Amino acid sequence: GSHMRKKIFKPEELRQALMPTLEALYRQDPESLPFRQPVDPQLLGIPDYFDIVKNPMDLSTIKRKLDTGQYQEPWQYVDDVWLMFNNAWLYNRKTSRVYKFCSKLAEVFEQEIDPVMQSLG
Amino acid sequence: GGAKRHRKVLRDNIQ
Repeated sequence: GSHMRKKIFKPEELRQALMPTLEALYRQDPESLPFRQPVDPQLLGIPDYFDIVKNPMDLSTIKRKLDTGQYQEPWQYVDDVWLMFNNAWLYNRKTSRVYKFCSKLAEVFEQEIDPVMQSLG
Repeated sequence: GGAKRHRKVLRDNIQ
């Protein structure tokens, strides 16, 4: 509930590491925007949402729970941000546009979450 | 092509 098993700091500590990561993705705006905001299945027009990903998630909820402090363990934010590029991954059938957008997000992030997952977990 | 429409940034459009 509170402290998983590893270190687990203040939701702000994490953010210190986490957010910067998200922020690298935030630079990848054309790749992050599709998530910086909720993955509107209406704006998208994909009723198949929640019927594939099961865990929608989006840099909106992400950059939020992070910022707001709805965390305690960094791997949680990771499992979410990754769960995000994931929706773009197993949802867009891979051969799509987000495919490129999520690819990077997970890339930079996997490159951002290193200084994080290391100083966070 | 592409543009912002329909799905995410999808919007194939061919016909």
